[PDB]
Amino acid sequence: VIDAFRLINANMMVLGHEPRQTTSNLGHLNKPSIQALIHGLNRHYYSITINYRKNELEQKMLLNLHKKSWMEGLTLQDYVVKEMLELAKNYNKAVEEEDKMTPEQLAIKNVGKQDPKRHLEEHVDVLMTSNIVQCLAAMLDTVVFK
Amino acid sequence: FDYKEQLPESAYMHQLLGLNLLFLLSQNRVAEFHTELERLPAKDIQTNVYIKHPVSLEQYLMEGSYNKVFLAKGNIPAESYTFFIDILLDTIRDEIAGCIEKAYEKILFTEATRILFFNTPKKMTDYAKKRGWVLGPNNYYSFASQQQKPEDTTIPSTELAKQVIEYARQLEMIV
Repeated sequence: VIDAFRLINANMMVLGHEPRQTTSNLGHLNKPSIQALIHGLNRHYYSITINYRKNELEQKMLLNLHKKSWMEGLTLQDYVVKEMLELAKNYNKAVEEEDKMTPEQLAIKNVGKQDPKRHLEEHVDVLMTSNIVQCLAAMLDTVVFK
Repeated sequence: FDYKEQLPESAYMHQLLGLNLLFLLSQNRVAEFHTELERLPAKDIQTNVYIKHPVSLEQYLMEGSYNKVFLAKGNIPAESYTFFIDILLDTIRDEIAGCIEKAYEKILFTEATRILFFNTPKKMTDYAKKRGWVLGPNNYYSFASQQQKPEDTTIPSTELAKQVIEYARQLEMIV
């Protein structure tokens, strides 16, 4: 939300406020454009482009401290898993059994005139990810430990 | 094999094809033995008694040549198979060996196969105790636990876990 502004002199108003030797930078400046409230008081000031300063190791430490730290990255113990999973897998499948009736309706429907049929119920990816990751606990069972 | 339509019927050819059928039993080519039964469909029909003796022997062989081997040996004193019947005695089946025997069964002479024929005499002992025990590999038949008795375990679950890695990773690999 932060923005940077520099005033333009009234004496400078007769002269062009910002002569541009580079078209591409003006185009990058053009992308933010103006805010409606800023437009109300824009006169006597000129918006100046703000960009993040180069971040390298600084980016790297936050990057290291994002998935590993800001997001859950215990890593030594990063890998519920078999306790409530049976409830979640039964519930999503039940939703699919009701949801799949809409695709059954589309195939039976002549659909000479195109109509929405509530297809793309999906949840197939959600079931696939949950069942496979829990099945991958076999690696913990016989490889990570003994 | 030669097309030779002009080839005349040969008395030697009919019996020797039957001898070949018996020879296939001698080398234990069972798939070929049926291939030979197929090879002469017109000969097999009902006649060709020389061809008939090996086909009857084949019925006995799936039945277990051991039970009817005495009948097969005396079926023909001479059918031009006199050398071949000696080979048939050589090809006496000992596949019944995978069973309890010696003390635990003691006598297998009831089946009548030559190898297990004779209740306990040295002639029976020579076949029975050949290489220590018949064929000679595996545990001694007298103290044998019926057979190899290999058994199975549920330790394989760790091996199945290794199998799980391959199959599960593939389902994810497809994406």
